[PDB]
Amino acid sequence: DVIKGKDFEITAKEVYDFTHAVGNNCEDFVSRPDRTMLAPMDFAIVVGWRAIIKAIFPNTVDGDLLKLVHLSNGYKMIPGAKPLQVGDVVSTTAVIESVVNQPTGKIVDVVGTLSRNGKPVMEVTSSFFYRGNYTDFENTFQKTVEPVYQMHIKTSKDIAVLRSKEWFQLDDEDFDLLNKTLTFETETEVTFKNANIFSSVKCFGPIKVELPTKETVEIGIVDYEAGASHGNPVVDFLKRNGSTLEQKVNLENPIPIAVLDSYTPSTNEPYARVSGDLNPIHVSRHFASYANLPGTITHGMFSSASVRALIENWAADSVSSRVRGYTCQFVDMVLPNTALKTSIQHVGMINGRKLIKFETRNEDDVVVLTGEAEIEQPVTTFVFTGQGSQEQGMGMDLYKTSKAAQDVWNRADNHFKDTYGFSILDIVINNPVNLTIHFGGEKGKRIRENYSAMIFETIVDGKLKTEKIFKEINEHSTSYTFRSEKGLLSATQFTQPALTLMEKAAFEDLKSKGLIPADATFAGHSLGEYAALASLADVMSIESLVEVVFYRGMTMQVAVPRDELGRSNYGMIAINPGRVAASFSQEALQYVVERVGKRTGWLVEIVNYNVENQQYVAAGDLRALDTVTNVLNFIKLQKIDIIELQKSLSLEEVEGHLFEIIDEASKKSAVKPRPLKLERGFACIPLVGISVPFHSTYLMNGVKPFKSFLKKNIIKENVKVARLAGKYIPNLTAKPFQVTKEYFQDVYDLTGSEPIKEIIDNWEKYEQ
Amino acid sequence: MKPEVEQELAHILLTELLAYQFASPVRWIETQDVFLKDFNTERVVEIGPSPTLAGMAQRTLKNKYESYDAALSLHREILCYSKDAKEIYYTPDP
Repeated sequence: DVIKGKDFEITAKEVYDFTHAVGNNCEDFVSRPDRTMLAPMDFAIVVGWRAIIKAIFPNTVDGDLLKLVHLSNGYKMIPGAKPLQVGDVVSTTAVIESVVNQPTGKIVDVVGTLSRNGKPVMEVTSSFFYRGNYTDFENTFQKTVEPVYQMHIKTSKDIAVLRSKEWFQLDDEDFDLLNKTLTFETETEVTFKNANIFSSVKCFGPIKVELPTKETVEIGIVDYEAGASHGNPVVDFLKRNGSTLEQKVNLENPIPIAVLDSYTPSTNEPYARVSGDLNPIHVSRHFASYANLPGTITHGMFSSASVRALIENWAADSVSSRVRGYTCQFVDMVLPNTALKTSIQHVGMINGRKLIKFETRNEDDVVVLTGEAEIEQPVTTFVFTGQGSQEQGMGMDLYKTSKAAQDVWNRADNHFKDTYGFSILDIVINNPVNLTIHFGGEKGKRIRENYSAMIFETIVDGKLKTEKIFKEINEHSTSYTFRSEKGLLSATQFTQPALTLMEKAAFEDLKSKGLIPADATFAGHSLGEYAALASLADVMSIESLVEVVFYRGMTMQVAVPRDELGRSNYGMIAINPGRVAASFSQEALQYVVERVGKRTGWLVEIVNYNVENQQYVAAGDLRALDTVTNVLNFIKLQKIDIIELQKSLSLEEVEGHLFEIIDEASKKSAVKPRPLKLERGFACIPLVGISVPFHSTYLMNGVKPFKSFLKKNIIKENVKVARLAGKYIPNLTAKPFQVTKEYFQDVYDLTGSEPIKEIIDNWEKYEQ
Repeated sequence: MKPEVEQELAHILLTELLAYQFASPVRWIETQDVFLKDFNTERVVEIGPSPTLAGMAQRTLKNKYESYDAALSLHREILCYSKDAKEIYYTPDP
């Protein structure tokens, strides 16, 4: 029967007393202004103590309670649950998980559950050992809750193996089990007969399926019922064929965090008083001798709390929320005023949570306390680089060593070969100057159909023309050659896939090492944006990703008209508004480029908002970029402000005074030939290697065919809203991704798209 | 909202967010002022072949977060994967 403990409220005074008592001086446990003061993790056992311990009392759990060893004590912060605060009413439940007649003694496993505001908050496991010769097997039992085992049914042999099992019983017997993800949430009770065999084994629990909407739906039950058994075949089978939802992955080597010398107090009466544990043996010497102990032993729970206060210091960086689990197996009894020496070691990872394996010895170098604790990393965001330096053989150092990296690159390089008849790996590795793609054979034709499926839209004299990328590649084409000056990794359409793969491979390695939290917020700069979504959301496969970013690269390459030499009359400039003047604001830059763009009539726009009044990138007609660099070289030398003078002196005149400086800029800029060389001004660095003014309004036209390409590749059945919602930060809005009418409206304002305008109008149709 | 519908609407939104990604300036300053203070992120991991967005986060923090970070007393670790791989992997030398 579930034991219910009385409603314990956490008060500020109780916490101060407890924190002082254990030696936990965590800033989180000090009452500051405009800062709720958190309750310690350890404090948990206090609340539970009345309920938990009451579990070992009942008549059929007969034993000598002077000779009662506390074997181990663990806490497990339930996922999503905030750590305890002051003024929180914490209801406690408890259950006997296991009671087992081990040869030497009886082991009683108690599972406490803490509930704050109706929901469960944390689980407190406590193992107690009655030293004695028990044989009450009929009274022993073990109502374990098994870890949820997840099995991916990839083949049709798995199906025949599953269906052979009598315990496996679907509600619908003809349910299609191919390419599914079944989670077995079993609850295994065992009543014993002897010390080494069972009497009644009863595993059972629902078997869900993951839908395309990432919501699990029950499709059957485990219905295992056995008599005289030597094990559970259901958990045996699941272990051999399934995963645990999260994997413990060790590091290459353990990391010695620190060596810290704890001190047991002379008396246990302060800790006993605050913890409501008044076990005579801990305080009175006469009990200690009659219990055959070597003295009033320091509290075991104190020994834990006086260590968990150091892991929270050193591993968790004096942050409380970061600690989720904490176990401790009290090996040897410890005396008052012992020089306990803790040896802290980071060991590995599980789902982006650190694992810290520590052991504590006394002055004798005898193992006294051992345990482990899983500490969340600092709240981490990911930022993915856009196009940049594409040095030859980027990610190859990782690609040779890492397996994950091998698996990413390979999968991409296979798809590229099969689809577009080249090897990205080769292109990254040796950077070929020219690469020929031969369309010979049935494979060769399919590759030529893949290359003749590419089209872009451009403005032609105020008319939208859906021209053909690779116009020369027709039915009568046998070969087509990409031609670079120095190397094809320099060409955008291999640059963008190459970099995106390197990122994806790096991130995938991090996942293999288990260093990626499940809540990390991800934002990508320009191209990188796609790598993020592939890496954090799995929205695209590797095959879909590379195919997209290739099409992106080629769409950007032919977006603008080029001459026979392959040079456009567009470029990019990297403006530093701090180099021109300290007085020069971001809004002054926005004013200057607006006025040049409007009067001159030439396209010019700020396309990257990089650093506040230190780095901006402006794209457009390289003549207009010559006007603004010559304006910001003029403005610095004349030391003239537009934002001071627009208010302090005259209204509208500063527009008309800039206008006449644009005349001297645009008259010299228009002179130079159409393949001009832009000169490095004061506050303007010409972006070499780039000719296309992307992120501008020039590419409005190119969206339509590109927006169709993503719909073919990006399938809605792979869009997991939970994984995106509140984490993804698009460069379009610069707002945490949320599926609201506000967001849609804001996207429709920035991008005049009819397929969101209809959704905004029909918002209430989608609500119900 | 129903998952089967939310899924569709998120899909359609994302599609447009990526299609028009190069159709609008990169609002990175505003992104930096969303993940630094609106998330209070203590660890920025840059994935790439050179530290560029790690230099930019460090310039943003120096420029307008040397008074906010002291007011909350939070430490920020701007770590690029190319350069600062060791502590991200937790792989130091003796």
